[PDB]
Amino acid sequence: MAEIVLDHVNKSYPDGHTAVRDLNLTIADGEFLILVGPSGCGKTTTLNMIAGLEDISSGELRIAGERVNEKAPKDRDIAMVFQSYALYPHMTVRQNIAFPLTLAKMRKADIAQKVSETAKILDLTNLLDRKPSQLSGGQRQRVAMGRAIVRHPKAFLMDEPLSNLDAKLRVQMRGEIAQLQRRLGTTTVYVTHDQTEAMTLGDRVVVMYGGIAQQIGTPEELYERPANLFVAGFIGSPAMNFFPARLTAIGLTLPFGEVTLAPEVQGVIAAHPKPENVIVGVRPEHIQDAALIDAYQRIRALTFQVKVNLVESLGADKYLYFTTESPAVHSVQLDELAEVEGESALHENQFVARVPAESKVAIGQSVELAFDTARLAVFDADSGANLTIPHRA
Amino acid sequence: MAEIVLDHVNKSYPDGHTAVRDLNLTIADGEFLILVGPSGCGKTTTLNMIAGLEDISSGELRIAGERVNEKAPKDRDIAMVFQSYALYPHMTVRQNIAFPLTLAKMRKADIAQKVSETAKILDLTNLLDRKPSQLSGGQRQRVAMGRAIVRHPKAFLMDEPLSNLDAKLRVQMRGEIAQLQRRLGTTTVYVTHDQTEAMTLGDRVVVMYGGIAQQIGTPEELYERPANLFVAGFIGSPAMNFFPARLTAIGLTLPFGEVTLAPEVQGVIAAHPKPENVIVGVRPEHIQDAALIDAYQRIRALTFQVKVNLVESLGADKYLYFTTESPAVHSVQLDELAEVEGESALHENQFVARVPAESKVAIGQSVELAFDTARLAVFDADSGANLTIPHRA
Amino acid sequence: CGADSQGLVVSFYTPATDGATFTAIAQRCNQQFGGRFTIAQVSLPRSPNEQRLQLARRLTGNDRTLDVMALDVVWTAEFAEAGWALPLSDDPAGLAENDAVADTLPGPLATAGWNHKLYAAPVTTNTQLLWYRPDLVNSPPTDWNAMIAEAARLHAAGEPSWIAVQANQGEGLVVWFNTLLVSAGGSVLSEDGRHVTLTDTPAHRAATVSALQILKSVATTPGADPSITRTEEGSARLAFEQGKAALEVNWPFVFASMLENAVKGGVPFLPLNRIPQLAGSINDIGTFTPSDEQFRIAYDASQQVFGFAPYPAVAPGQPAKVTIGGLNLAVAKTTRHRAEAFEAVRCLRDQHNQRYVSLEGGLPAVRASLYSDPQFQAKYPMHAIIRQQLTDAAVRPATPVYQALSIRLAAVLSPITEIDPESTADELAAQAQKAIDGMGLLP
Amino acid sequence: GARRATYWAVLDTLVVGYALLPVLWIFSLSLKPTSTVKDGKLIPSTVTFDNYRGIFRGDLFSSALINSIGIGLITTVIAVVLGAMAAYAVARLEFPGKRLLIGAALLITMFPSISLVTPLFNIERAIGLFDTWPGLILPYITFALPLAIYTLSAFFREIPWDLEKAAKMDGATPGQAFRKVIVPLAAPGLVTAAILVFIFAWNDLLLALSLTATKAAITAPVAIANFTGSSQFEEPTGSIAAGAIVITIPIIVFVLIFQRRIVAGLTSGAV
Amino acid sequence: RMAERRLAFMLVAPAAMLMVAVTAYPIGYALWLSLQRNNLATPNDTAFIGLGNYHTILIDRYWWTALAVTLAITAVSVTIEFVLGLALALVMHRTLIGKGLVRTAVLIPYGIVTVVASYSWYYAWTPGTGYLANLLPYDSAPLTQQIPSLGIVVIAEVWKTTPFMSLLLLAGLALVPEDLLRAAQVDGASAWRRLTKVILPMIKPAIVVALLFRTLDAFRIFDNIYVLTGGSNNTGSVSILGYDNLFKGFNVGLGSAISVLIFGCVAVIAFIFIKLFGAAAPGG
Ligand SMILES: OC[C@H]1O[C@H](O[C@H]2O[C@H](CO)[C@@H](O)[C@H](O)[C@H]2O)[C@H](O)[C@@H](O)[C@@H]1O
Repeated sequence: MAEIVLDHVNKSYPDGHTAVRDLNLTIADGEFLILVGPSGCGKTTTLNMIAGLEDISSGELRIAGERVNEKAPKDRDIAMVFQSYALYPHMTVRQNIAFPLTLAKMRKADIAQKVSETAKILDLTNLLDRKPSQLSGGQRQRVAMGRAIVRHPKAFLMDEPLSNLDAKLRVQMRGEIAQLQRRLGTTTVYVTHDQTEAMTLGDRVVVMYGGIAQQIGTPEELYERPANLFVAGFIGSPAMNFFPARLTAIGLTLPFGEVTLAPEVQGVIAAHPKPENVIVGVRPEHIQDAALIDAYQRIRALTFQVKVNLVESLGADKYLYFTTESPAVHSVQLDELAEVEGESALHENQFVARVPAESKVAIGQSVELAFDTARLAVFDADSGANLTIPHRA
Repeated sequence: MAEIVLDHVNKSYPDGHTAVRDLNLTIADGEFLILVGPSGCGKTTTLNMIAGLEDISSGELRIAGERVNEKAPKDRDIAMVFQSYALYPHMTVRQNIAFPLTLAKMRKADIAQKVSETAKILDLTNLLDRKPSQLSGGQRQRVAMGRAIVRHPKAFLMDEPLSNLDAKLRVQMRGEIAQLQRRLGTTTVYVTHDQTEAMTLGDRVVVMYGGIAQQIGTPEELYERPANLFVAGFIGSPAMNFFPARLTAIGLTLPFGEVTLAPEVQGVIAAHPKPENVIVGVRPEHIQDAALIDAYQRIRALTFQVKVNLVESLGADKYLYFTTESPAVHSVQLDELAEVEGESALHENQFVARVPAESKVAIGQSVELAFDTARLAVFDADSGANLTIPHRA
Repeated sequence: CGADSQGLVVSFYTPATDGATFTAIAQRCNQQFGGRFTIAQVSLPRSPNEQRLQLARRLTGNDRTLDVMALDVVWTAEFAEAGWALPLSDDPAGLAENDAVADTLPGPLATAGWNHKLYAAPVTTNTQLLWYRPDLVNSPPTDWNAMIAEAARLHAAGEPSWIAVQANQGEGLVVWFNTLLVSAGGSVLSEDGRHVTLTDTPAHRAATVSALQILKSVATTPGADPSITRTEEGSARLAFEQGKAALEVNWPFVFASMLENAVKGGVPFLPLNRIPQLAGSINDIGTFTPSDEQFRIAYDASQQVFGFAPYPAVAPGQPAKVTIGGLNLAVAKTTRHRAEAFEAVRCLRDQHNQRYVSLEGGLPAVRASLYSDPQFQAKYPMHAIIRQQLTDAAVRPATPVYQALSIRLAAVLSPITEIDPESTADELAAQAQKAIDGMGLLP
Repeated sequence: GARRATYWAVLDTLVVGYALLPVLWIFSLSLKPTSTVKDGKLIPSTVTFDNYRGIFRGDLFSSALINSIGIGLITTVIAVVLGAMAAYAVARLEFPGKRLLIGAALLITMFPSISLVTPLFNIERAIGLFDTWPGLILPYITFALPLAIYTLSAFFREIPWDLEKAAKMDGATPGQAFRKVIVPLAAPGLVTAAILVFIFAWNDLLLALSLTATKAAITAPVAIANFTGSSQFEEPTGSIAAGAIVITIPIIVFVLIFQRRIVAGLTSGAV
Repeated sequence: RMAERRLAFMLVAPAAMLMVAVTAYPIGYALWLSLQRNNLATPNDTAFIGLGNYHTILIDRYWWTALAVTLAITAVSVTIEFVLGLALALVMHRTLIGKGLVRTAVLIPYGIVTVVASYSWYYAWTPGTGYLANLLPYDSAPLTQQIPSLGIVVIAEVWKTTPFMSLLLLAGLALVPEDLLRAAQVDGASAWRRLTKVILPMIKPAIVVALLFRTLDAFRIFDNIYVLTGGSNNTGSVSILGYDNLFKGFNVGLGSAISVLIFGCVAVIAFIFIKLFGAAAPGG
């Protein structure tokens, strides 16, 4: 309902673990802003600092200028959904929903009226009199959301409420959450770990890492312009194919020929501090078989030949890992992004290409492909930011 | 490693409940056969029967040609991996995986050596001394793999090993699983439920339903030619879009006209006794936006318009949810599956169009549908089987 | 080690109130035996009403280790009928039935024979005296009303004004009530226990009412002991020796306690520690044991902050009739060494161990000869008063059901402060009748 | 950091005081010299170990601590042995009457011990085991064995039984499984039930007081209940206090040693 | 199926056999003795009476006084023990600086001998030497009056048997996931409505089981009464009654009827707690 102001709020421990360092951001009214980031990068820390369940190290959080650093969570008029469903087994679902209304000392008749309304919004009419044991995981999640909505708080604080269910239920309830929020038009601070969730719903996405919000922008904006290399490797599914090269006055020295760049992008990459090596990134949907594309694309595309070692029918498209002539990418910040999964660089020199399943090139058969050159993701040697964007101020 | 030939295995539960019905299948060697299906469809049931944990009333099964309807699990020399990870907390990692070798009365020296080797296969030599509690869940799965590999059995039973892991973890680990099985050429049974793992690792994917093996074979055969509505729905991301229609001998009477297809399909339909109602199916990947693709292929296609309700931005592709003025998809085989979804009748016949990013269809606007004429299949709502494929007795 | 085999060990069971003296007695007796056997003392609880409980539990449980028991002076008429405490008549040596009556006093001996047959040998006797602080009071009361008058007088002057009597719900209260009742010309039961003679005769009713009125007038008076209804022998003796009281009624064993506890420190109004002539005059185990003149020193010193006098009467005309008490030695029926036990009994009570217990444990001996010795008369100054009080003492009913009657009495007199004479006197009769008939269930 | 720290400090020092005051009190009594023992000074003055000296001089407490310890061990051994063979059968099998059995094992634990002393006395006086170790071990199982059954049945239900099928699937000999995989999964439960039953053995006074006579079978709570002081004429308060301290320190240090197991056992599984 | 059947019928065979032989046999023996004029002093002459041993008890007075004292002690002590044990389990569960220390402190009274504690409380209320007695108005001596002595007994009982109940309650408490407490706090739990609205109705089975233990254990109170007062002055529980009428009156014929009546009444208590309030075993 009301914008949420941040005044250099940080989370640091006297035991040494600093969770947040002086973040400042205002959550617009009604926007479906979503927090995304790796595990323990400060997401839950920020969320519980908002909810007052976590003590703020320093800084000031304001709900449109209201002193809430010392405010009790019961006196902030907020609501939230816990991924553990935070359900009371002893009381029925009707009593579950009515509980915060009961605490509100409202009229029991209008309390039951509001419960009936919000349940019919969620179609839980025959479940309100049941026990959580008598319900399904989706039903329990719906119960949690209904318990969170009836309060009409200043803001919603959701915490991956669909993380622990089936994928189809996940996506359909995700659409339903989008619909419910937009109909209700209230501020919601959604916290999660997957990027696709935000990409399908977020009116704006904020990537979090170790107390640093690397970027504040819209899902399409994060998709088109990775503000750095960490967001490039983290946002997108799968990540864009990474290629190493060194600086060139007309482009980059690609392992498959010389890549030329436009004058404007050449100027902007020159405007950045000159790196010794450049990190090139291209998304698998860009790299396509040249045997099916027109020559009008190839005037700017650098065509080359490549053999494949991984073949599969992945439906309409084929994510095709190929034995390519491209060495491993090296950068001072790429190391901290490498050990995330464990089998890192074992399939290096073999990158993936999202191509339609119509082609029948199998393993051993070298197929000549081509992709646009301007679709590269450029990164500095020390900053790793997208050098197609000038260094801000 | 050794062939596994099933022959009409049958049950007698104390309750009389029917969990199996005349299973016959040769689980070939070197292949990665996958049993996939919903709860209670028999995957775990037949897997225990493979392990001999559940006893038959009648039927036959042979590994290496010899009858195993009575052979003990301690005797058949088969390695099974448990979703509970079945870890002994009192044994260290190397001891935990050496346990079956010590049980098999082998040599301390070669037991320890083979343990070291099988750990190198899973890179567990780094933590061979730890206890199962003080290592992560993926590492517990790795220790399950360690117990699996060592004994070199005649077959593998990797029951839902990826149930508790995460998406990226599970995809990379199932790639590892497939390549390791190929490295060992071991006959496996990957009893799972998710369709991704099912179709990306299966050489002969076997689907189940209430004790009936609907369609048995390569993922591609089921994927293009679903035997009936159960596989058509349970397989697909999303499932094949079902359109009810009225019977026609020169085509099919859709709620929006007649679809002009080749007549031999109508002859195949007429080869059977005439059904009363029929449903038409086309996967979302076949439907495109005619505002982007001309009517070239649509010269034979039955074109009409649908009201879009939701739109999804994916990046490389675009998804739109759209409901038309067509009757609700009602089928006898779909009505048996009605107890699964939970959010029913809100978006019946609301389908999705797998269209690339360049399609910029607006929300709410009624737009025509572009799709190949032959990419739709004919299956009657009465028998549920795909009439595109003839009824073979 | 590993197997410590030895001769017979006759087990001797004496109350804990006088354990350390009978232990030294057993030590002296284990010399006149050589290697035939030894005696081992074992302690019973300090209260009379539970000493019987322990003894009866051991006797009925066939505890084959119980050899010799020192039982109270009111239990013979019960242990004899109940089969326990086998009679003197069947000592396989044939010596106890005449060793018991050799030199015993005529009073205590009458408490052993039940139906003219002896079942125990008297080892000691008792009778209460009046102990006072002669520096505070002068000319001790010699009457209960005078006792209370002196108590009030001392309380008005802000002095120790407790009377320090035994008033718990035990047997020490029934003893006191019996003393008062009989000294007022009454009696609980008839001469033979057959029907309660408490409140049938108007004279008897007047006597019991006067006794109850004295009991109530004490314990409800200015400056009385607050916890008066929880006091017994040890508590009264200690509360006197601390300096909280200036008068007390207690058995003669309090004199040795006075002297010993004063020499060992303790008593503040009698230091007796700054006298180097008393150095080393405490045995290595605790007992006093003066040499021959350390006693004279420590006694002439105490003779001016301590003193005694005969029991206070009820009416100023007639003297008191103090209730007799003591211990008898008997041989349990659950004994296999039924000869060594009868030997150790007669070896425990002789003209040296009696002298020892009376001169270093306060317990009045029972050998009538000792009270005519000059030296014994010089180390036991209350001998004359004890002899006098033992002449006209007032024995207890001595019926098989006695200890079931004393429980009812103590129960209905349990809170002394909550007494009113006229109803409590008429209420005692019903309880005595029930105890005679053995009806109801005791508290 | 600022509020909560001092809040919990001053809140949980109250419970320390609560728990330690009735013990520090008697311990201070036990050190006061026999003269000043009658003043209400909570903190003593010129303490003397004379009371403990008089307690050690003697043999009454050794020959009772030994009896208590021995009877405790001999009771808990057979209690755990006969109770594990039931708890395992009650947590894994489904015989007809299970709920009745567990209800009985729950109720009889807190049996009214007065309903036993009459027939038990009337029996043991007539069979021969009146004052003996078995004469005490036999009634004590009425409280030991139900407690052992209850505790071990609570603990066994927390065993990952699926490991049985696991071992059946990678090994052989269900007996070898029962021997090698669940036995290490069931040793700590026995080690903890033993401590619980042993501790529970000490808190009995009625039976040990009404069925024991002499030094051969008197336990510790009976030994201290009948104590009256070292000497016969000195004030007995300090001596009784010292005797109590000496007779109670062993089980106290035992409980302090095994605190973790104890709190993990009583709170079944939790903490 | 028959296998596990005949396995249970042989594993719970020695346990049940020993339990029967050592519990149900003395109870039947007591019931058969409860019909005779069996006296310890006169063993050879015992006559079958009938019901002449329950008449003389139900019609007596010391029986009802002891029963009433036992019921009052039980009710009051159990209520106070429940309150203190809950307030203590909370501290033992949500403390922050030192938890091992508070756990040790709580266990100290739990493992102590139940008689040395009674000696401590006995010497604390003794005038002159008792630091508690020196606080009351002079010349109080509360160990002589009936009701103050009962109060002292209740205080000792509470102090001794709180830790056991607090641990029993912390058992059912540690299964309350903290996320529920956080959700309540967010929704507006006053930190009291929290307790009375989610925590208590969630740990009801553990509460009822702890109540059953404490009731059946305080109904057999013998030790604190035996040490502090000894049962004199009408402050004697129903156990003191039997222990006196068996060893001081030697009457087995009714010292056993007392035991039978005590068994019947604790069975009534158990029936109440079991039928009503549930009080099921933790195994479910
Ligand atoms: O003189 C010390 C003895 O005093 C008590 O015994 C006397 O008091 C009893 C009732 O108070 C009488 O029954 C008994 O006859 C008296 O001797 C005490 O019970 C004894 O243990 C002491 O030795």
